[PDB]
Amino acid sequence: SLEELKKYKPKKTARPDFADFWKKSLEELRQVEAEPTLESYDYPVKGVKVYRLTYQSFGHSKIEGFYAVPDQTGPHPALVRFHGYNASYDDGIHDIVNWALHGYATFGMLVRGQGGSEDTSVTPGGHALGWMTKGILSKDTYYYRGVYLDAVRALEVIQSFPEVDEHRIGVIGGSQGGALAIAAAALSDIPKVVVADYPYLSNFERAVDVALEQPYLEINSYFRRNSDPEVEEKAFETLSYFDLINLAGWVKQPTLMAIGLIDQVTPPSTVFAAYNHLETDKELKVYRYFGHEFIPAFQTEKLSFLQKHLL
Amino acid sequence: SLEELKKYKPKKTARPDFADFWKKSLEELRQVEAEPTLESYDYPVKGVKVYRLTYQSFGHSKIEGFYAVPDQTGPHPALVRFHGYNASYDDGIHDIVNWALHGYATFGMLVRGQGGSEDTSVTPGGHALGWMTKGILSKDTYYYRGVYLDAVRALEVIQSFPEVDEHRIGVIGGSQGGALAIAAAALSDIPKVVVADYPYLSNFERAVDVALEQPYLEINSYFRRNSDPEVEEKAFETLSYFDLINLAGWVKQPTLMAIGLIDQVTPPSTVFAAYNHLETDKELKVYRYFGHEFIPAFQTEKLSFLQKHLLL
Amino acid sequence: SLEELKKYKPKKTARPDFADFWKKSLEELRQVEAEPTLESYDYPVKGVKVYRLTYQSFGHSKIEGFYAVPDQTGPHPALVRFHGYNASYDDGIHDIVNWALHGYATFGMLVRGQGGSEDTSVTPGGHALGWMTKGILSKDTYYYRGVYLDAVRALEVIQSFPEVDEHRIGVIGGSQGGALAIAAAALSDIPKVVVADYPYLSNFERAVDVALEQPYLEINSYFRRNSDPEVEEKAFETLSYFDLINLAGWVKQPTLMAIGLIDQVTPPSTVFAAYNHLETDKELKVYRYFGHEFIPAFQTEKLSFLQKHLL
Amino acid sequence: SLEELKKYKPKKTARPDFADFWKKSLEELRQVEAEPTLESYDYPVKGVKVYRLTYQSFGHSKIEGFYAVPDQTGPHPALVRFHGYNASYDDGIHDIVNWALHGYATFGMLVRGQGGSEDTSVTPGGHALGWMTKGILSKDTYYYRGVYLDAVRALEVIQSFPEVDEHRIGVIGGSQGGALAIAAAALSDIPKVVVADYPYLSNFERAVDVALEQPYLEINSYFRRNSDPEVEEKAFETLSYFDLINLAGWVKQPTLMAIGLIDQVTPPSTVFAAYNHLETDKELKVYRYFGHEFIPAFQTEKLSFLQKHLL
Amino acid sequence: SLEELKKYKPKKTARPDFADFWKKSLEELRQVEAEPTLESYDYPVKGVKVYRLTYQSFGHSKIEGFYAVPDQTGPHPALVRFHGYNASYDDGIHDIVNWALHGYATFGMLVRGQGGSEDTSVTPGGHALGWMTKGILSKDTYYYRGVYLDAVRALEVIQSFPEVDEHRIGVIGGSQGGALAIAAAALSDIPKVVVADYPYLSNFERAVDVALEQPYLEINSYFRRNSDPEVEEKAFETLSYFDLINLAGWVKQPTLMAIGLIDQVTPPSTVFAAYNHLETDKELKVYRYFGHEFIPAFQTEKLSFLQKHLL
Amino acid sequence: SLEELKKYKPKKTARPDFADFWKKSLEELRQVEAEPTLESYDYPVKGVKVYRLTYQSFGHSKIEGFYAVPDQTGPHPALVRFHGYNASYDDGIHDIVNWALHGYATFGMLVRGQGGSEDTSVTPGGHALGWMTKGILSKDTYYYRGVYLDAVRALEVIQSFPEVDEHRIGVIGGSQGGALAIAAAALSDIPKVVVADYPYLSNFERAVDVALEQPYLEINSYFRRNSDPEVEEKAFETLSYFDLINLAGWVKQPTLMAIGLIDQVTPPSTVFAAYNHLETDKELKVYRYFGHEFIPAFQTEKLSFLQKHLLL
Repeated sequence: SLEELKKYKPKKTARPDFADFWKKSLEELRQVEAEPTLESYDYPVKGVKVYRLTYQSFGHSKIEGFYAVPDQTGPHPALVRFHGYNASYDDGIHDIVNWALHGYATFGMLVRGQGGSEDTSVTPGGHALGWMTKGILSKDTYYYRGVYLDAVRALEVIQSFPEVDEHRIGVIGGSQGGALAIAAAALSDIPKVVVADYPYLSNFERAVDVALEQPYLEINSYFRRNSDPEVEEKAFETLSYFDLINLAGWVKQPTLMAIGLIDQVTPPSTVFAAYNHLETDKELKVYRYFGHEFIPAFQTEKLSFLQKHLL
Repeated sequence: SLEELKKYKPKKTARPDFADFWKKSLEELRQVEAEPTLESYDYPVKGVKVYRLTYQSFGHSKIEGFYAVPDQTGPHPALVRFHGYNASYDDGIHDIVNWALHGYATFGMLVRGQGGSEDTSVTPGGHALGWMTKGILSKDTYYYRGVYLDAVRALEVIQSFPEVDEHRIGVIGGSQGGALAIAAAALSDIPKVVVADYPYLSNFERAVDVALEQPYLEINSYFRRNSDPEVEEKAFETLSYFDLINLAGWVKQPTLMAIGLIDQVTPPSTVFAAYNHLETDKELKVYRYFGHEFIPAFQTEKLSFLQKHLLL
Repeated sequence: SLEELKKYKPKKTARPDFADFWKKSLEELRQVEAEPTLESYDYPVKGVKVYRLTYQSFGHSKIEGFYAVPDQTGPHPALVRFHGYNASYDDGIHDIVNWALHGYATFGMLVRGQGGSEDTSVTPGGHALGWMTKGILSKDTYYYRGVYLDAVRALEVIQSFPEVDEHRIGVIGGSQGGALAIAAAALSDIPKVVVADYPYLSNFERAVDVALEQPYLEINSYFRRNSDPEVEEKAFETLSYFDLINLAGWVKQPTLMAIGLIDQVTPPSTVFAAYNHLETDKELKVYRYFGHEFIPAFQTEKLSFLQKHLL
Repeated sequence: SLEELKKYKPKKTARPDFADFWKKSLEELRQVEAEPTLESYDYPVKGVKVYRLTYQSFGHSKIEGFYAVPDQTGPHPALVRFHGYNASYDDGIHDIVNWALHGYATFGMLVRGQGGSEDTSVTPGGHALGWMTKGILSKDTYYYRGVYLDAVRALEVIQSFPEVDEHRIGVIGGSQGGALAIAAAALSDIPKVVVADYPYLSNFERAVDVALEQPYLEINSYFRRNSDPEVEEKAFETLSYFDLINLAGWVKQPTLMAIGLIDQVTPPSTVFAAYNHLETDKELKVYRYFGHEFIPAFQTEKLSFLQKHLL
Repeated sequence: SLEELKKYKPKKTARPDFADFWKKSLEELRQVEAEPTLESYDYPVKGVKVYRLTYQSFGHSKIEGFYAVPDQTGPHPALVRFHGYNASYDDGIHDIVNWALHGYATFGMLVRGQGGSEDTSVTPGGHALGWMTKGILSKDTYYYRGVYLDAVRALEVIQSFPEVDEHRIGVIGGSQGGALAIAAAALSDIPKVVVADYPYLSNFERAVDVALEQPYLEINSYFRRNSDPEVEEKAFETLSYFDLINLAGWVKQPTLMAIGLIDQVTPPSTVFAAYNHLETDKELKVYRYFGHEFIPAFQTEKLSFLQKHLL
Repeated sequence: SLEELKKYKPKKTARPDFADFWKKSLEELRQVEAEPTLESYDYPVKGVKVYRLTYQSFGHSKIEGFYAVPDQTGPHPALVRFHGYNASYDDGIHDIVNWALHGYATFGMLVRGQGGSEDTSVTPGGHALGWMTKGILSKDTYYYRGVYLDAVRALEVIQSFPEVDEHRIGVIGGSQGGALAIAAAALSDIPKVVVADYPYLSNFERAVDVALEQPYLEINSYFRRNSDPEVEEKAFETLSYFDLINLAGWVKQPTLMAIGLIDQVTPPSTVFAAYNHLETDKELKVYRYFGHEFIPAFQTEKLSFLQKHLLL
């Protein structure tokens, strides 16, 4: 039942050069000067100053997002917030401001291409409607390579802000956001804490047999349009470099996760898989009656978690 | 009412610099050497030789697709076939081969990003899931700018083939394919004939109000994510440069169209709009009981049309 | 079509005893002591104290909800927030706390029988699944009679709080919440300002013909079960006593509204009807591409509106 | 599948005070004077007289329903018919008349609050849309407490009629009706026979995990709105007092049941559970190709059963 | 809109040989000997005898159906009941008995091919899934030709029964049944009265444009498979011979009809068309909130209608 | 589940008189004179002549379909193509012509009542909407009896054509077509090869429990209307005479099959069952990401298969 799920630890797909690909990709990122930029932005709020933050990342694409700071003498604890797949509305400015009102200097990084950042990477060949399969035929060209690296830089940028306490930076997000939170934490020692609501991009090879809704199906859709058995092999190969089950091993920050047992977008199994590959101070909140949706009960859970580690 | 539809002809949205934009765009295309590449490809068919065709286009992107030729001494009539939005399966090789079996040296151009070509253009900023709104904030960066230009070059490349009779080249496609067929014909004098099934990318400002299905709704979806009123204005502005109702005026080739009266993807009105802006030897086949789908009746219609004009 | 909607103003359905019914109801409510009850409640937030607020209302029903106050020297501006139909999750505590973080001592009243309050009123006879048609055969027994009165008292309770500035109280809500916001403002002079998102319970006689989704259809559903032509007559009769188009006339507070042109739950026409019956400093924000859902662009709209009038 | 269903008999959930609760409840019912009322009702039929029957029950609620009697000298066998959840159309008068035409003095009790009767019980707090979770936080306040008691009284009233043969009274119903039929038989010795189609309100703790359709889902829906873990425990606690698997033990009348193997409203397992807890002259008609719908085959089955035992 | 519907009366499509076709068809029917067959059948009811009735009709096909007679010295009024399209379950026996219990010697004719009679007519060529388009390319071969004639014979057979009062025979049915009821009445003087619930087979040329649900869509479906435009014309040509709007002119019996304004199977317009083409003593009961379904209110309506005219 | 599926081989349901029934049925077919008729038909294609073929079959019913022949000196390899359940649009003329363009003299038999042949068989009693349950109460009256026999005759007719090489006739089809292909091959030695995509009419007793889509459900639907337990008994009895799992044993021809693992119309299990009852040179192509739809990958598979065996 859910007993078999608590025990599920798929086999990892990481390839021999897993660490070298990421070490090499971090070295390309280091190659690009951040050139951070700040610009005050007016919003109807009291006790919080809002800014437009800009910096340069992998491939020289310009990343953007709103940066809200508690209107009070710092230094402050900080949060880098990551939005969901194709679910960024008005740059999620309202959520960002609210986080700042909670006492966190928080930056909502917009995911290149979807949110309002720039994706500089060429599109090698055809792919299914969406971002999931863009550059899927090579880990060098894969969409999430750039985005993952953008997350790391996000942390590098804010960490340098005088108002930010570099030792009290948290990384949070839901679905796609949760995956970026984990990936970032796995690739960077900057974040002190991790909060992922039902994380995405996890256990691709199973998520494909079990998901009943977009956008894990984009992969299936891609394979329907490209039947080449070699294509499928290469695709799953490049996907393993970004799969949470392979990155979870590198996370040593205390991390809190959530999952709804009727979630059809991000199937419970895929989330448990990720969780069971974490070997760090961790916890998984399980909600029997919720799917891929805002879970009230968990909200208050992560507020405590964050307060107890960052405030 | 078929009556109301038959008389529907919306005011053009073409901006004052419409012609200049395309002249400048064509000049950027001319800037890139095609340097075409051919490579024999094995396929279980007799009487037809299949190839992988490659060439360079706008932004120096490698454009590809299968090229099937009747295995008989030419020169042959030629077809450049354009596939539907997100509807290219295995490069539509089977359809291409079949066209060749009909006596046409035919090339199925893969649309950069979706089919199997290479889209070299940067992604300026955010956009809705899909290609519809990529680079939507400027006609210079818009997704279909590159693709339109790829279509023109496709014609330029195959037209230079010794086995191809440059005087007997047709351009065909359905939905997105039909739009590319028309656009290509509008921007190039190479094609002698045009065949468009329920054409896409037409009458954007109405499509967004009548479409009950994807993906004219990616535009709507894009506006939901970007509420700025200035964004909507700019978006529709850049869209007018690619809208069939503005390009139809340039088509002088004999062109045949189809439309199903229950089509919810590519609404009848948007297709009539395009048709009513054509000022050329034209015809619109109307099918009361069909939607956005293969229309058997029209298939035989376009076979005759093509045979009469290209197999003359 | 926006043009037809802009000019749409249906004839009022208010019966001749409309005013008397409400005077006599507001009077039965005066009959009940409020007997408020405050109780601190722990919540992972800084700068805000959270309470459980209790009070007695019409019928001797005990109404409840969370009350969050800015943890800073009063007095503060106040908001009474009303939740949507069957859409109260965990008493919407997270939203309430967030409002307090914005500088508003805000109370989220739970709708009797729906959200967490007590509905003391008998159920006269059969009715369709839901609250819409409960006690529908008489304006004395109708479900929303009690709830409307609960809203008025809500204002009466918080207004008496020493930390609350009685002359800076706002009333807000979406859908059902928006209707309660308007109704409350119409029946009470306490609220200084009104914000309603796609308001509900408006223009019943048309809603039943244009609604393609629940719950306006509960009325239709009720008539299918009770074919008696008299029943329909009586039903629409009692409904007119609660219809926004009949109450809008009494609203003298500056009020801000929103409506999405593809809203199928709360049809644009029904909302315009309400708006066009307001005779006060008013504004209607129209969103072409939105339905019955959170509208980001409007959230910032009401923040300004509230800030300029209450802060 | 059928094999495992036949042998499915979940452990009872009846709490230690199960019997006391019902003894006390029956005592409260006895406290209220029946004072039943009859009123002739014209209906286009021959060989039958139709009446409107009224009486008082738990909480002082006036329960009603059409009462049709064979227009022939008595005494007659009698049936107390119970309608389905939210499925009472025009008081199901046509079905009632038809039963009378079959030779049964039959009364169609309308379920208080939904069918066409009065529910006098207060609504303690919030609950999910529907009746399922009304007063769910206490067995004293739970919705079906009153309704169950109404069923018992129904039998007490029609049993006192001179035209009714008290020794030949049957209790029948489908879904919700079937549950009331069984519950009534379990709480009263009046009924000689029981016939229930795919009975409802059975094996709650499993129903909530297998139901793919309303309304066993109102419970799930209720928990989504009230995440408190205590709430769920209390809810299932109060539900056990009304669960058929706990009441079936008291049924000593010959009883006939039906179940369709593709029923998604009232899952086969939940019905088998009830059946396997009956310890009397029981029979279970199983229909492989039917769901939650009128089963023609079973219709003729129960006609024989009733004719055999009552005519 | 009820306004527009009330006045809707499309031009007849009857071809010039309309009358001749039916005269010739009736002649062919007369050519076949009824050789009726009655066989007692056991059913759990009292006061009613049930039989299996058999007779021969057009094309030498054996038509069947249950025949229930009031177990009391006749002669009795009689009803020939026609079932819905693909909606005959167990020969619809339970309803035939219930009609007998109302004092009517009633026969439920099973429609050939669907119900349980025998369709002897060859299938000329391809057609869409269903009966709608079987033999559609010629009025001689069309499916409903045989069925219509079966209905006429049904009346001829039962009328000859000694227990049946030939002067008091009614014809009733819903949807397909209603169409057969009307058609039968139009082609035979035997029936004294007609009751059709939302009749089918009417205004084919519009039905195909307004129907949002089966089975009028079978025609559309047939044209998708056979694009030949001459084919659509021949089809509509043969259909006119069976269209109610063309037969309604021959009905001189008092007839009662019903229609639900949200009916999507049998669109209101098509039903109004039929009723506006009736020049007999007619009446149309209109139900705003009902679709293609059992309408309680109308049930009692037709009971009175039948009782007044037949009892 | 591929491992469980690969080993799935349900016990045959063939009744003791299985062989006799088919021997007797074939005898009745032989009783009817072919009397085949040919009629040139116009179609916009070069290198192919199209005809409308007519002949008489079981019950003296007229069976028909288009017959396309490569416009050249034969003899040619031949294909009998069978269409899907209720899925014959315009007699599938375009597909037939395309097959001819591939070098095959191919005949698309229209299934009686569906595509365009005549079903002379009486309808014994009631049945569920559709053809599935027509005459279901007896194997003598069952719908597919006639159709199966029509398939055999189809082979007998085309085989007699001078332009057809009787030694190189293939039988192909998808879903219902695949079942007819297999059935035909099982009842006739004429066909040299068999290609069936997601075959239908297979493992009825399980299909009715796993099918989430029409039309295996017509059977379920039929039982809902006829609750008599003796009806279900008789129904499954008559169905066993036409179930592929019982016929597969007779197929000697090399046969190629396909199945998509997410097929809900024709469940994988039912198809594996059929495949595992084949005792011949066989192969099953399995596609993980496809359902009951055109599978581009398998298309090219069967082209090779057919080319190797028929075009040598």
